[PDB]
Amino acid sequence: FLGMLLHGVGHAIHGLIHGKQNVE
Repeated sequence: FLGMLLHGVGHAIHGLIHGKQNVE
């Protein structure tokens, strides 16, 4: 399940970081 765990964690970091617009 190493690949499956990587897909879930990658989405959280990508979605949370890109969830808000980058300002300054």
